[PDB]
Amino acid sequence: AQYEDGKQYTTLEKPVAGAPQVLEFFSFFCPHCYQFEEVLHISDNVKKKLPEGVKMTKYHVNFMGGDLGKDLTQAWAVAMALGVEDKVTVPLFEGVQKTQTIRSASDIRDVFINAGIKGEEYDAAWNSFVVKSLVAQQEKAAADVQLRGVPAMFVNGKYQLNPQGMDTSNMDVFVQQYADTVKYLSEK
Repeated sequence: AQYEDGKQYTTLEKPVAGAPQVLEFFSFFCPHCYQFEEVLHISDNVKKKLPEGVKMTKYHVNFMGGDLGKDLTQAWAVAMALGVEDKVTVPLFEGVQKTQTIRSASDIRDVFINAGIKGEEYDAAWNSFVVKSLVAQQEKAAADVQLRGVPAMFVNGKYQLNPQGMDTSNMDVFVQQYADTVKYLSEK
């Protein structure tokens, strides 16, 4: 076939019931994730090729960056609760990997403040039980697929994108192949 299990994707031996339609996992410590966001804009290009009403979910993971990794998963939960993902994603990536100005939870907070989220509003969210459940959700979903690597994308809790098996001489061709694969898996 043109799309083969084990080539542009792999199949989970243990499919995940009730999983989000399109589920992406990343870490702000993850170098290919930085590329996926800043240079390739994967999420957005998948969205553009997805059908009628497909929700896209993106979660942060704990297994990179020790104590700051966990802070970042809580911060992403805040970002999700407040709906400010598109305002903090880039400065968090650059703060962790480019300028290396993020070294504590307080530095993460500074990113939100400078993006215009208010102190009170950040601190209340940070401490809210709604953000706690949201952190739980991120951990659960990663745990449901035994995730030991990022970036990762899962479709309908049954298929996992395999970018290693796609062409990388051309960045744009890579992204389109990636997105076309998500759409193929979507209609599977």
